[PDB]
Amino acid sequence: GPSVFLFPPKPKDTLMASRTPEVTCVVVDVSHEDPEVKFNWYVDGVEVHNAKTKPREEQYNSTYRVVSVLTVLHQDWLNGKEYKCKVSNKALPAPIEKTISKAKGQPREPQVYTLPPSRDELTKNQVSLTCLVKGFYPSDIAVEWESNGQPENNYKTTPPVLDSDGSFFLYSKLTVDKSRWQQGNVFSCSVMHEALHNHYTQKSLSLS
Amino acid sequence: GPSVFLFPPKPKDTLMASRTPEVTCVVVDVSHEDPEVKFNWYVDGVEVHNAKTKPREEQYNSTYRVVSVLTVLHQDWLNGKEYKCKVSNKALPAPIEKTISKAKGQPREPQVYTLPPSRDELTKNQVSLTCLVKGFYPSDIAVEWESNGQPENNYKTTPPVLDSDGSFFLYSKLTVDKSRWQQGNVFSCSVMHEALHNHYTQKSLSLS
Ligand SMILES: *[C@@H]1O[C@H](CO[C@@H]2O[C@@H](C)[C@@H](O)[C@@H](O)[C@@H]2O)[C@@H](O[C@@H]2O[C@H](CO)[C@@H](O[C@@H]3O[C@H](CO[C@H]4O[C@H](CO)[C@@H](O)[C@H](O)[C@@H]4O[C@@H]4O[C@H](CO)[C@@H](O)[C@H](O)[C@H]4NC(C)=O)[C@@H](O)[C@H](O[C@H]4O[C@H](CO)[C@@H](O)[C@H](O)[C@@H]4O[C@@H]4O[C@H](CO)[C@@H](O)[C@H](O)[C@H]4NC(C)=O)[C@@H]3O)[C@H](O)[C@H]2NC(C)=O)[C@H](O)[C@H]1NC(C)=O
Ligand SMILES: *[C@@H]1O[C@H](CO[C@@H]2O[C@@H](C)[C@@H](O)[C@@H](O)[C@@H]2O)[C@@H](O[C@@H]2O[C@H](CO)[C@@H](O[C@@H]3O[C@H](CO[C@H]4O[C@H](CO)[C@@H](O)[C@H](O)[C@@H]4O[C@@H]4O[C@H](CO)[C@@H](O)[C@H](O)[C@H]4NC(C)=O)[C@@H](O)[C@H](O[C@H]4O[C@H](CO)[C@@H](O)[C@H](O)[C@@H]4O[C@@H]4O[C@H](CO)[C@@H](O)[C@H](O)[C@H]4NC(C)=O)[C@@H]3O)[C@H](O)[C@H]2NC(C)=O)[C@H](O)[C@H]1NC(C)=O
Repeated sequence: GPSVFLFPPKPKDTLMASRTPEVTCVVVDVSHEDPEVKFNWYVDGVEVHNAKTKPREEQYNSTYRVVSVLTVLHQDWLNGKEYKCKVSNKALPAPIEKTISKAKGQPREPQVYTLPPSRDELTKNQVSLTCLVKGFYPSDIAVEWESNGQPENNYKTTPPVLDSDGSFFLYSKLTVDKSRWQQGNVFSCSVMHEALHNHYTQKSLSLS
Repeated sequence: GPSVFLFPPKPKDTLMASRTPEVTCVVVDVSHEDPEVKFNWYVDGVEVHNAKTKPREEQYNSTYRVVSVLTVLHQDWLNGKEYKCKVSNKALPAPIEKTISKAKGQPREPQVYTLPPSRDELTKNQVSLTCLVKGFYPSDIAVEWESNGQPENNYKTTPPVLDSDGSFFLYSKLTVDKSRWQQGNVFSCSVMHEALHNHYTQKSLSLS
């Protein structure tokens, strides 16, 4: 019958002042026969009620997808609180309890390195600027590129990868026109991770 | 009832001489009531019979997982042949036909760049060597590191990422002891992709 999924808040929401992080409970596969759903949000076993149950949009396979949203505390998430969402629907012989929390296991500070474009790329219209971030745990992270205190459009970041030591790494590639690089502009890789000081660090990258 | 999945061959198998690439049909969720499964392998509609149906290992949720394996031609896969695997089981009102093939869409040759370690890492026991591969389509690829004609252990590669242009990129990080790099050894990033000459290319990386 019904299958339930459960989602962590975004890394940036748990790390930066005054954002509103959110655990999300998504129930999928309820028919027209038993579509009346109901949630119960518990924070470390203790029941709480500041939840947001979105009304039930239909589907493209004739089921219903109900989404409840539970605002959490940035610090409640960082201190390892469990968030179990209890689901009710007659199509189930018994309610579904799915629980979620931050990755357990020793945290490790990311190491942030910048890499200038390989001398071979320097004959294309655009060039690639590279951020290596490595050594971090848990894998929850946010990486961003800017320049002169303003963000960047044309960058892409790889998912976190398990490294040989059991920590994570990733790369961010920032693509800019060759000229902007030749001209000597300054670009920054901003990283957000819990094991950083103030959850934030920044390494620059420019010509030499 | 039964849900069926379908898997492409490994990128290296379709690109290098004399390997044996394989499409794999994995049926999941069959009970003890209707566990008698049956396959039918078609190559571009035309039925074929050089298939390998593994006998049905049980599970940890009391279902059966049946796996048939179909050897394909390296060139039949590169020329866009469709491989539909037809599945039969009484728990289904009708057989399940899942079809699979190489990514359609114009292929693009990867551009392979090597990046030496950031001058900041040069105070750790080990250093990171970096291979950027970019501009390729379809995302099916194989990247490997070696040194003096022999492979490397301690390297990790990111999944292919969709770039802003609709092509893919990735990075491969090779971790070596600092000394091995200081000493001036030569390391190579080998790339395999269909849009390369002979499906293979290699860029080196050493000290200056
Ligand atoms: C009827 O249709 C619906 C709708 O889906 C689609 O809708 C139509 C329009 C088409 O597009 C169709 O393609 C399709 O029908 C179907 O509902 C789907 O049901 C499947 C389950 O079979 C669910 O798959 C799961 O996906 C989650 C992750 O999903 C996130 O990312 C998806 C994209 O990759 C995205 O589609 C989802 O919306 C969701 O997106 C996130 O949403 C939140 C919202 O708050 C957001 O904050 C996030 O940022 C956002 N992320 C983004 C943007 O992508 C995945 O985790 C599940 O994988 C686990 O479970 C699988 C078992 O089903 C198992 O195979 C995997 O290996 C994996 O295993 C898990 O492993 C972890 C540890 O790593 C463990 O903790 C877990 O317990 C374990 N799971 C197990 C085994 O229990 C899973 O693959 C889809 O979410 C869902 N689609 C949507 C959009 O809701 C439905 O199937 C159709 N009916 C039928 C035919 O049956
Ligand atoms: C009973 O148990 C079985 C076995 O699970 C095991 O035991 C249970 C108890 C749990 O503890 C599990 O955690 C444990 O693993 C369960 O069977 C599972 O069923 C789910 C579906 O609900 C399947 O999930 C799918 O996973 C595929 C890819 O799976 C590969 O990689 C997995 C790890 O990443 C690995 O677990 C799989 O074995 C498989 O491994 C591959 O194997 C081949 C063999 O040749 C090998 O070559 C590969 O190298 C290897 N790969 C890796 C990485 O190791 C995933 O693609 C599926 O996602 C699609 O479907 C989802 C719906 O569930 C949906 O959410 C996704 O969006 C996605 O939808 C697809 O989207 C694509 C485009 O992106 C589109 O083209 C497709 O059409 C569309 N799919 C369709 C058809 O709609 C999916 O998540 C697991 O394969 C399967 N587990 C195993 C081990 O087979 C079962 O759930 C249990 N019973 C129940 C119901 O409770």
